[PDB]
Amino acid sequence: WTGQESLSDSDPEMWELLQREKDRQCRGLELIASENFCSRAALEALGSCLNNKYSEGYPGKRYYGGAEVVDEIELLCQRRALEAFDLDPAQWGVNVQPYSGSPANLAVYTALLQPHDRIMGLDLPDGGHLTHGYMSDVKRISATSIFFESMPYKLNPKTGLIDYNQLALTARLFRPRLIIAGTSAYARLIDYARMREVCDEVKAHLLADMAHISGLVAAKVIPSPFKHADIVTTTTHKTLRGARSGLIFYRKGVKAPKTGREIPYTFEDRINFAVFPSLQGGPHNHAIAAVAVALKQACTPMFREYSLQVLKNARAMADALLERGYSLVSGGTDNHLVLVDLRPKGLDGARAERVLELVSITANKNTCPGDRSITPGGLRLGAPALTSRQFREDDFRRVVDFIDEGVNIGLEVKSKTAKLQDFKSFLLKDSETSQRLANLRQRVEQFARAFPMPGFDEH
Amino acid sequence: WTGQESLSDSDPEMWELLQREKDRQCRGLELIASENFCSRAALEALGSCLNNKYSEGYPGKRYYGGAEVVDEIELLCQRRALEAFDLDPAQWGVNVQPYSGSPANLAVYTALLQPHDRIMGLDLPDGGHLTHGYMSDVKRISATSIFFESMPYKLNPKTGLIDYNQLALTARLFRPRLIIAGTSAYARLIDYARMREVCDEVKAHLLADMAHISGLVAAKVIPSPFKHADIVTTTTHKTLRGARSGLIFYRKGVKATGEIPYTFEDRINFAVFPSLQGGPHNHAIAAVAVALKQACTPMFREYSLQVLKNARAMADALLERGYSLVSGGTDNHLVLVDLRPKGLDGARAERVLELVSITANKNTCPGDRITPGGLRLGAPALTSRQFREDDFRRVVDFIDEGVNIGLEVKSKTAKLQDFKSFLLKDSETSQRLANLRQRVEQFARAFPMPGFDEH
Amino acid sequence: WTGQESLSDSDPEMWELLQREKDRQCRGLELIASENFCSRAALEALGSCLNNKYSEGYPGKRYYGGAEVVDEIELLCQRRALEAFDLDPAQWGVNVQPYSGSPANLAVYTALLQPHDRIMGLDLPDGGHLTHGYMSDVKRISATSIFFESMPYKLNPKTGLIDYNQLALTARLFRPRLIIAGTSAYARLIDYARMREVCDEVKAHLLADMAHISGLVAAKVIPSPFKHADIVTTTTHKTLRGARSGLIFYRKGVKAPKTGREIPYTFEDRINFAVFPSLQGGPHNHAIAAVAVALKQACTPMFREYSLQVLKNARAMADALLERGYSLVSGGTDNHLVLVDLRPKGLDGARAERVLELVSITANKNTCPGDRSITPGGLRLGAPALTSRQFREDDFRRVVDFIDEGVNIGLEVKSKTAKLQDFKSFLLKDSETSQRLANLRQRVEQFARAFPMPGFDEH
Amino acid sequence: WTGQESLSDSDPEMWELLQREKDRQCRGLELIASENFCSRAALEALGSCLNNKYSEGYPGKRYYGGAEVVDEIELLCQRRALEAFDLDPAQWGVNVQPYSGSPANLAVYTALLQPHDRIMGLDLPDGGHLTHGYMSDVKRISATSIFFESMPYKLNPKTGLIDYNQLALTARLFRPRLIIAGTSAYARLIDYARMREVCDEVKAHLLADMAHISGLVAAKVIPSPFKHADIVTTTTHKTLRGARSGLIFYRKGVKATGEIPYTFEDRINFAVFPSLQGGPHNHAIAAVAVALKQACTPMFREYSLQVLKNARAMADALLERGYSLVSGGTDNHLVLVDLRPKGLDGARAERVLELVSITANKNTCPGDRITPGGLRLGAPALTSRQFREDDFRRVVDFIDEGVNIGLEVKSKTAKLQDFKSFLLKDSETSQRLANLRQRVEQFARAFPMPGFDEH
Ligand SMILES: Nc1nc2ccn(CCCCc3ccc(C(=O)O)c(F)c3)c2c(=O)[nH]1
Ligand SMILES: Nc1nc2ccn(CCCCc3ccc(C(=O)O)c(F)c3)c2c(=O)[nH]1
Ligand SMILES: Cc1ncc(COP(=O)(O)O)c(CNCC(=O)O)c1O
Ligand SMILES: Cc1ncc(COP(=O)(O)O)c(CNCC(=O)O)c1O
Ligand SMILES: Cc1ncc(COP(=O)(O)O)c(CNCC(=O)O)c1O
Ligand SMILES: Cc1ncc(COP(=O)(O)O)c(CNCC(=O)O)c1O
Repeated sequence: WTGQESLSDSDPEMWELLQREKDRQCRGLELIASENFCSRAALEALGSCLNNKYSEGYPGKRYYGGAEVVDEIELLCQRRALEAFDLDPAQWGVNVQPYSGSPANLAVYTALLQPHDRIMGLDLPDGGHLTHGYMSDVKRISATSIFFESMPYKLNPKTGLIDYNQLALTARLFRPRLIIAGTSAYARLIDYARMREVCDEVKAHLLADMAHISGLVAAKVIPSPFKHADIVTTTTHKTLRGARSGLIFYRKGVKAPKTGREIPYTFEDRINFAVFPSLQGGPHNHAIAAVAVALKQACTPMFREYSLQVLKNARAMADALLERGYSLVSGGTDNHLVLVDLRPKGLDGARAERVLELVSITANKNTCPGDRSITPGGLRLGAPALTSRQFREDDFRRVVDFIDEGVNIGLEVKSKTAKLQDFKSFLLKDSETSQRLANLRQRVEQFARAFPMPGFDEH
Repeated sequence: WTGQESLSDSDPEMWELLQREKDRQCRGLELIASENFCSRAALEALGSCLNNKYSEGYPGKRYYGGAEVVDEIELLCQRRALEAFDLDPAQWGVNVQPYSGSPANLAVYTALLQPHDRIMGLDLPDGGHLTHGYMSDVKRISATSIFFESMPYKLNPKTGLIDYNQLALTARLFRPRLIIAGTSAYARLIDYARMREVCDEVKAHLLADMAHISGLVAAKVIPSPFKHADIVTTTTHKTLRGARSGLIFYRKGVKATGEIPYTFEDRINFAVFPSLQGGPHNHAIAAVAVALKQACTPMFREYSLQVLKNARAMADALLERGYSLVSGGTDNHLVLVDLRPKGLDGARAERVLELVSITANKNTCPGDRITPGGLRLGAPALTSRQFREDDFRRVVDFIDEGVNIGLEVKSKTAKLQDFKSFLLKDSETSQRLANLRQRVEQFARAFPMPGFDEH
Repeated sequence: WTGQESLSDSDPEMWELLQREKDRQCRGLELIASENFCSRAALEALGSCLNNKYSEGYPGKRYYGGAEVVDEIELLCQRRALEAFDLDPAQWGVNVQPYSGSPANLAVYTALLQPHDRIMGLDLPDGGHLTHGYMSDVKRISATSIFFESMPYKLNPKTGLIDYNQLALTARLFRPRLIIAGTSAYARLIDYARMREVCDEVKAHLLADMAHISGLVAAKVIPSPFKHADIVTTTTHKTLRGARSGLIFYRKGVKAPKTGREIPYTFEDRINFAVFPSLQGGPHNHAIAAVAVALKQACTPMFREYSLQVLKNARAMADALLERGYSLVSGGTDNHLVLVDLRPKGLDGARAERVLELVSITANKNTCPGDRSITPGGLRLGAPALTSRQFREDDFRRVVDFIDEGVNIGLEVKSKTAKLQDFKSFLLKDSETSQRLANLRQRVEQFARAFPMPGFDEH
Repeated sequence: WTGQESLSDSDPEMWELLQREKDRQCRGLELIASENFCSRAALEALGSCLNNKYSEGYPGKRYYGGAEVVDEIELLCQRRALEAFDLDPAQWGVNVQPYSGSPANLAVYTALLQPHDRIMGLDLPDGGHLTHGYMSDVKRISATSIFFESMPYKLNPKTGLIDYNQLALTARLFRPRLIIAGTSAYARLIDYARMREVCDEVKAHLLADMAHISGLVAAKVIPSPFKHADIVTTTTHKTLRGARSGLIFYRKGVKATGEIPYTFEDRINFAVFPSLQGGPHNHAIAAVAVALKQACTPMFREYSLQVLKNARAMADALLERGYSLVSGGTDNHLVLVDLRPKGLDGARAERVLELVSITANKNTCPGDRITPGGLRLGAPALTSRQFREDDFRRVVDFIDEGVNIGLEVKSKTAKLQDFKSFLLKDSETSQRLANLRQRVEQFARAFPMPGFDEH
């Protein structure tokens, strides 16, 4: 035994699963707005010897020795991160050690806030993420709501865009220490200048979690939150199309004074201390390297053309079913995802997702503003995944037809069934649907296989 | 742009940095006790298309859809995790989603304890890890000391072993809700039975963090903490020789008028997600599953047996050459060397050994508060390169030459950065270290290296 | 030395101060809404041998011995408390050990809530009290806001009455565990049925702090909060006209169930444990006795006539200066105090209070809804103090004339000065005012001395 | 209705209850160590018109108006408070607004510590007070254990004294921010210097809670904790013989490149008001000021001297009659009697002594966890009734008869409530206790009683 044996020779039971997952990725259509297909150059670094190196600390200030090479890789990842988002290395710094998106936000809270300090984020059913501070009415769900006190800001159930009105008044009542301007299911843009002026009034930190729109900000397509926020966290996958990791961007340098006083930003040393030694242990240098590869790809003109494509098909998604029997919350989209309101078409979110999944269309249910209730009303459909397969507008309008067909299968089964347990049932029971779904899935798998796919060929 | 371009073509700047680290690992003597060389089979899974799948939730209980095979992969990782440690699936469950060892420990605290509940682990300078609750006398350092109240227990400096007596004394006063049994720098076997009795007396959960000794535990070469702990966490690298990830083993079934069940499973799984983490790193979960099957093989038992032999051979070689060992020797994978009787501190030795491609780390000795005067040396990394007992005896020879080089420089320097700069500016000390480094690399390059050939 | 020597014989320096304070009490007019003049029967018990007894615990469940007599005094205080507010001793219990009003509320929070649990109270500048959870924008002021997380509910700056609208929406955002329906500077009534229905929606405890309107609820004049709240705290002075102490009323017995289930209230054992042994030590049995005396006086027809008088002069206060050059927030009063808005008369709160004090009219500045800012706009004027001196409507309309004269002295000095340091200055500097105030104070002291005064004659 | 009616006329039900307690105090032997008989002069101030004045704030810094003389009264109480303890007004300030001793301690924690900061006091069964942080093994009992994290230090059971060594050992591990020096049941003098060194080492505030010994400290008959503590709290009753209220003494001026000042004054005063309390009990503040001037007199020094003599006379009388004393004897105002060697527990003795008008309280002995087997007896209450050494020797005689009555009943009963009921139902034990009670009351009534005659 040497450890250099191939995976296909040593673990065939596993190797069959990697290929089965790779096949299904190429089999169907990925419409989850948070998913994407990583490049072979990044995964080549992800599965490298950099997994073997323990490099606790930071470049130049390690605790072990022998970090000569990983120090240059971390510094290059930092330079490529500041370059990808057009940041002066004197006005901004970046921490590339967060294991994923969730640890990145928890590190920002630990660095700048005390336990049980106040936090305001967009609620989870209103398009927010768990790590933005989510409690139900029974249990504290996210750990961000256990170690800190979180009050959600909602948004106008008629506008579809976040209620910067109600956020302003309640920020003066709740008196938060930090407000998160980030979204997980929101098809429009964020007024970060509005978010900064409410934060400056109640004196709260404005943290931007551009996790979903990271690649779009990098390609300078949509307005960048770095002009208004002081701290920016993000995912390294999603639109950035990299390995699973996180990044914490923080403002650095002099912020502002009598006739003689320099008043510097204090984010850097606190943020870096929260990541290590407070929260995380040994960095995942293989992930940091894979992120640096994906960040370099984000500085290229290819990535701007890819980013400019995720919107035009997001609009093509919005136009294709607005010109069908569907309405969209907020009234379309200005980013990468569409929030199709299946309520005015007599459908629910849990209904369509199970149907679309069985025909190899991966989606997820979303709670639209006028949804009520487990059976939400709306679906979450994204662009960046198929756009990385060289999908164009005509290709996305055809998927909408594949979706519309799947919806009208569910809408036909729903009127022939009752509850959700009977609906998700009859999707696999009724023989009239047992091969109507198979006939569809057949047409859907052949349409999807013909497109290219980033990464390795067989895994 | 297809996204299928190779790394050497697409990003030549990063491809070379990859190969530079590969050469550094192949040419150096990796003695960091927490480092190992992951197999190529696992790395193939680590850098696969499983990075692309968002599967928030658990097998069968996924929030989204399309996780058909990812559910099979995570379930396979769990089955191999319990098999690797001879665990009854009816008495033990495992969470395979912790991003690393530090998240695994934070998930256990968030699941079982309320904020500011009390935690007891071995003090960091005494051999405990950061995530076992560590505060300095000036600052709360570990987040385990911010969200929870930690009080450390200490070694008996006379013997270098854990002071199980003083732990029992202070646990009755501190009344902790959870006590951590697990070390980062400890050459001896933890008395898990004694820890269990202390936890039973003060009504505390016993958490075993076997991150450093997990591979040894899986190979049944040292006593298993599963026979005494309710919760067991571990890293998946180190002696398990896998990708970087975490595991949380917990008790299941009935604990003990009349059926008091265990209440760990769903609290632990809820703390991992949705409380603390987001999407699981399915590529890491798969690479861990590949490593876990390797841990069930007879090959891994003989390797773990060799790790113990190599550590003792390294320990015996140091003793015969006039070195002091904390706690007198070792019973696991690492060796704690006390360099104070030889005349050099761990800081100076760590820098000298690093410049000759020998990677160790300074280690606090019982007594010092002070610059560290010890050194922690591990066997599992080089043992994966087919090192044997005679090879580690030769490693101690290279270490002994490095110590005396640092000894002669200390006599020619005052402050520590005068010492560090003297190893670079001074022309002799430069070439004297260049000859030792070359002899070290020629000796290390000859041994095989797990993983890919080029990166 | 025996300890039985008189105070006038053993401590003449002190004895002179007791008489000086007694003289000034009879000298001037007490218009502080929270103050009152205690009866001689209560103070006789307040300065008794009951100060010597340590009786930690509760009747029947003491920790020491020899509590045979104080147990009957505590039980009688409990019976007289439930009788004074017409409570079924099966539906309500009372804890008579709170040292004062502030400890009473802190005990309720400790009993029912966890540290950093959420609390909603009326803000201090909006008429609330400190113990209702008051933070500034720099420091956490009240300890209730340090050990618990408090978000204030404000009230319509045009209505004058608490904004049950904004309280309802923010209670669904803040998700509090307990909401306090109590006031310190609020001239109108509280819709406790509105307060209960918002508490039932967000599932929060409704605590009523009737500290200011305790005597009015006891005399069954104004609506009682005990019909809507589960926990009621109060002061034993203020309108109850007793010694300084506090009381915690809690609901007791079965609250509600399948076909067989009794679901009891759990307030009693928690509330009693928070008072002792959690927060307080040895009870002040001399205060408990003095409270029981004052509570028995509250069950009498005399107290209803006294209570019915505190409002008619509160209205007479409201009418007298509404029919002068003054406006009142909320538009008058329905309880015992008036909140005179001195803004539309060109006056401030800090201006009039210092002027009225120097002529022996004790008042306090209050922040009216349209006040801005240290120099608030409005004054807090109460009835129960002088009403206990057998004051009637014609007597209160004359004080308003004494007030109006004092205001027009300040309004004349304010136009002759500038800031507050110069205003409070020229009140004692200008000789035209140095005896205009002395001539007034002379007429004010003779008008006030002629009225009776509860308590001892000389101290 | 004028409000000037007497209590005997207005409320005859309460007036009689007042006189019933007065007779119980005059006829009983008050041995509760924390009880004293307040003078009539102070009670006149306690039940005065100062109950009517709301003066939220501090002298000169009042939020309202009309506190002209109340400011003079509070300032006079402060001047007498520092004079009573020989304190330089430039080095010490005092807050006279704490409603009692428990609020005084909570105000110190709220002022100096953040929520969940760490507190160390002597354990309750070992002689510490509730407000020094007390949790059982099942529940946080004291609010000082809810808003802050308390860990107790313990007596050395071999000697009955505070284990200053183990306190130093556990303070280094627990790292408390404030350590409390002060007891409720402790017959010996606290080593405030040793407490100070432990606090200086772990960077903790030393809080001295002298509630039980304040009168002795004021009379300079025992060492003053002000020579070693930064914060000193006390009740105003007990040995100070005043009304029920609290005091917080704190350091002022300069504490120690170059003028590091003390930072207690405004933090302490802010915690009292507006943080914790509302309107001060000016009637209590005045009654306290009357008592504080009494504490500065030569009369109070001779009374405090007699308190020590009476406690030793009580202690010696118990020893000669075959009783055991925790820590061998006493150096202050109380005596801790161990009744386990005699064959009776404190619970049974406390009930028997109560039925014969002898008021003591059961007290845990070092070792027991168990029903208490000891008894705490205090001297300051009866010493205020002009009791002398021979009178306390007679008190021990009455106690000795009560113990043997309880001993014979224990031999005729099984459970504890069988014992308690036997003292009431059984006709002999009833009349045997009636004869002792009558002899106790005839002996006690003869001594003078401070306060009013009738109430
Ligand atoms: N025994 C043991 N050894 C090692 C070697 C690496 N690590 C974790 C990395 C050390 C980080 C650190 C160490 C000490 C301090 C301090 O402030 O003194 C600190 F602020 C941060 C450990 C460990 O956690 N424990
Ligand atoms: N040494 C000392 N003696 C006395 C005598 C009275 N008090 C305070 C009243 C005791 C309340 C108490 C005591 C014990 C427990 C327990 O749970 O064991 C409890 F839940 C409540 C004290 C004191 O605080 N300390
Ligand atoms: C016992 C123990 N537990 C948890 C962790 C955290 O695991 P990650 O670093 O993978 O998060 C470590 C890291 N090991 C520290 C060392 O090198 O000694 C550890 O040694
Ligand atoms: C806005 C946002 N922020 C943070 C995270 C956390 O990232 P990790 O799960 O990699 O830790 C997510 C994941 N969101 C998943 C989804 O929307 O489907 C996210 O959408
Ligand atoms: C040392 C000490 N500190 C504070 C307090 C609290 O004081 P109040 O009870 O006045 O709040 C007490 C009460 N004494 C308890 C006993 O009888 O032993 C005490 O003994
Ligand atoms: C509504 C209310 N509640 C509680 C308290 C506290 O009571 P003590 O101060 O007796 O603890 C006050 C005192 N309020 C004083 C004022 O309004 O002037 C109050 O007005």
